[PDB]
Amino acid sequence: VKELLKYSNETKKRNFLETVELQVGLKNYDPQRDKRFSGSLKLPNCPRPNMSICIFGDAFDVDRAKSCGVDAMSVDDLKKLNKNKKLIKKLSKKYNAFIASEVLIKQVPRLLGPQLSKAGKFPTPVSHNDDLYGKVTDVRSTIKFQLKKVLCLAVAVGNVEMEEDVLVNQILMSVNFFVSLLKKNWQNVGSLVVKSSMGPAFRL
Amino acid sequence: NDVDPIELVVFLPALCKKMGVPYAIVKGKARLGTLVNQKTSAVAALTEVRAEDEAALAKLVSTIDANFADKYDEVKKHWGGGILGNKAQAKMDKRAKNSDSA
Amino acid sequence: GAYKYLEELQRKKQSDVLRFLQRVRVWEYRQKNVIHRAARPTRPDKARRLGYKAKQGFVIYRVRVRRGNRKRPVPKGATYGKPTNQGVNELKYQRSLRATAEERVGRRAANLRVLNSYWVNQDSTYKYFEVILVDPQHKAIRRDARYNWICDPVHKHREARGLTATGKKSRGINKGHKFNNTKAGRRKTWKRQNTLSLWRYRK
Amino acid sequence: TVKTGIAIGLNKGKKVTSMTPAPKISYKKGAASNRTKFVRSLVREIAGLSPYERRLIDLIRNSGEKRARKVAKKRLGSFTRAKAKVEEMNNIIAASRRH
RNA sequence: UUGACAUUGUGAAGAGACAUAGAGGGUGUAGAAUAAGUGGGAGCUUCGGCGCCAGUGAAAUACCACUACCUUUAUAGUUUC
RNA sequence: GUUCUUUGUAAAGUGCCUUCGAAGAGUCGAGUUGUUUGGGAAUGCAGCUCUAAGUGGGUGGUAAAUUCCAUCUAAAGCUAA
RNA sequence: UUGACCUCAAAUCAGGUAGGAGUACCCGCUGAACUUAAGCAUAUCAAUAAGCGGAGGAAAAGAAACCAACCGGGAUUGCCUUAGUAACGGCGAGUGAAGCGGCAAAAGCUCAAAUUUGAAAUCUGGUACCUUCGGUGCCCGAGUUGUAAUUUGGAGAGGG
Repeated sequence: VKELLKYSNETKKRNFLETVELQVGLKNYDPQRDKRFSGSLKLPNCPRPNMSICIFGDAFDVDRAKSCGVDAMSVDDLKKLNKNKKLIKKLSKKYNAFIASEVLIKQVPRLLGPQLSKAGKFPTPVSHNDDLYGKVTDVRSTIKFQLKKVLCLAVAVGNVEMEEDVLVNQILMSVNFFVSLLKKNWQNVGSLVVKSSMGPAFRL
Repeated sequence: NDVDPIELVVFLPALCKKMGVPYAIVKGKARLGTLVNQKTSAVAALTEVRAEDEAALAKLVSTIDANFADKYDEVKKHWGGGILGNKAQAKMDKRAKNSDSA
Repeated sequence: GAYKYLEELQRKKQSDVLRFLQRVRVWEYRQKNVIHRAARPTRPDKARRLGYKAKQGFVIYRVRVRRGNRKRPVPKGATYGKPTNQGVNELKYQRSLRATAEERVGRRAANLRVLNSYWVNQDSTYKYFEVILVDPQHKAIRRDARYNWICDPVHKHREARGLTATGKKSRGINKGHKFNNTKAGRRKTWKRQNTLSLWRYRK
Repeated sequence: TVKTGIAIGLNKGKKVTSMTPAPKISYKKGAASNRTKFVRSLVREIAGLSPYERRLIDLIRNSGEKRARKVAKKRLGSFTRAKAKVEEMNNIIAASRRH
């Protein structure tokens, strides 16, 4: 059972020597090969926030640019379409809408190679705003596979309670055993080590 | 270390290193039988003891396990046998003798 | 409870220690008589569980037997029948090697009432077994409310008939819808349904 | 068992009064027991592994279990045996090699 | 008569996978500069070395976990010829 | 029917609480060879190699994989009419 | 060097037990031919005669790793039925069950697997005496690589 060691409990809230917030990363080991069809490319919805300083550039209009400045990082418009087309890019991802289909051609020339644009297979265009801002500042994080049998990403912070982290890795461990094919090998849940940035890594 | 059926004795030393009691292999199952008014026994247990020899008993326990209990996990990766006879020792060792250091 | 350890021990035959002793024993018997009695069972576990009490009236007999098949006794492969019934090599037998060794020890030990044996050795040209017979004339056993049936004339040559477990396995007198091939006497059940039973009153 | 009271059905039969007596041991002839537990583990450590048992863990760790159940059905008989048999294999793979 | 498997074992060497801890290396033009390479990152840190916001490029560096390919680079154990 | 000796600090069984309850392996089963059979992807039997397990296991008459239900107690012997 | 152990012998030592017959009938292994197919090779006759091994008064078989799929029954034999049917088969000539049901018949159990362990209490034989299908005292040996008692799953044992 998960509640003795850390993983997302307590333990590593004293082994730290850093004063600034450190984002932990969950390291897995799911037995898979060079195939594409057999694997997970899904995203586990985390209920609690990661408090990540990953600024955004979401350009909206009408009843979509009101609940913008309350849960995220920055507030844009359809005219502020001549700010991120020049010499400044620090953002990690963007977000548009349906009313923003006409004004979606002046933002694709700077986001193709890196991929921070609004697409057909990329989470960005949605009409009802106030709902997806609890999944952007909370960091939903995407899961992908390079070529073999392992997976790493970003979970939460090491300064939150023991029960504010146990409900975040409950539906993140369930997505790494459900979306993953049985077209795999022995146990999809084996080694399970976890480190932040410097400290140690505990397994269960 | 006798008994034709050696399979009747190869499980005793393992059950001993699992409980924590002293064991000692003697070289005579026929002798283990005459001190018990029999022919052969091979098996000799010591359960109830008197307040006479209890002292000379803990000293012996130490010498015994000193040789068997501890080197148990040791010779568990060591193979016995493979000793050649006179004809094969000399001819074959005087072969690896006069091909290197002659 | 040494018997429990010895029993799961005789099931780890694919281990390094078991391959050792069955390779040591098998050979020493190959330099002895083919038909040579044994003063002590090499398997206390198997011996006793079948039926073995240490005393004057229980003899063990070490038996080394050959294998292969049974070539028909025809001069140069010369048969004189129909193509179907005209082979010599894929010629088996209707009895097991266990039952065969008993037949030969009952001819040497004609005075003992054979009981049951077991599997011990086997390499390539020879298979090994060791059977146990009883004393139908010894006083200590002639009595005893366990073996008073040994002195009854109805057991003389149990292997020539098949009153043994290996004989009742090779015969097939067990319970089953598949065992209804000869559930009750080979040619007995045969002659039975293959006979015309008519009464004074034909209905 | 509570049927349907008619000819056929998902419970094809009559609804008569139930009785149910005491339990039987003619159902536990293959039980756990503290006696057989002690005995069977003790002998697995004394003899070691067989030739294919070495190459069994080697074809799991290195390749797969779809591969172990594939060659275990060739070494034995059933897929049902491969189930509990190859299941028991990884019981020692984990509870020993790492933990 | 010929192939295979059992019988049928206990070693050395030459290629030979692989547990496991370290060490290690690869795009041209260019940006001081070693690029298939993602994110955490304004600090790990008395030293201040890199920073960094900046910036040239297709990809931006330490606290570096490692999604890591890969090293016939070697070790501590099993392998087919 | 009569009649000798009390067999005895002799054993078995009934009601209640708790812990246990050990039960047969080169056997089972598989591929295959032949042969038998009402038996039909295989009824049995012997041979060959392989080679089990314990909330197990055999059987449920179309194999097979998948999730269940049922039903017995093998690989020990004896017993009249 | 004396004394045990295991193992293999020895005799006109002591005590025993095996053989062939008979073979109507029952248990096995091996095993045909004719015959049919209007021919004839798988098929059939036949899972037959002979042949060789083996006992009894009967024997063999037997208390399920049984049959079912029932409102489940419940060892073994046997007659009636199933039926000339399910089935098999150059789907040819042909061959070929079983469950259930009725009834005569009707007996149940015991060994290993448990620490008798505050006691190998058990058994062979020699000998003495006797009430002799045998008993009791002694002297040896088997046997601890395990003889009495408890217990066989339907239970059951230890503690109380």
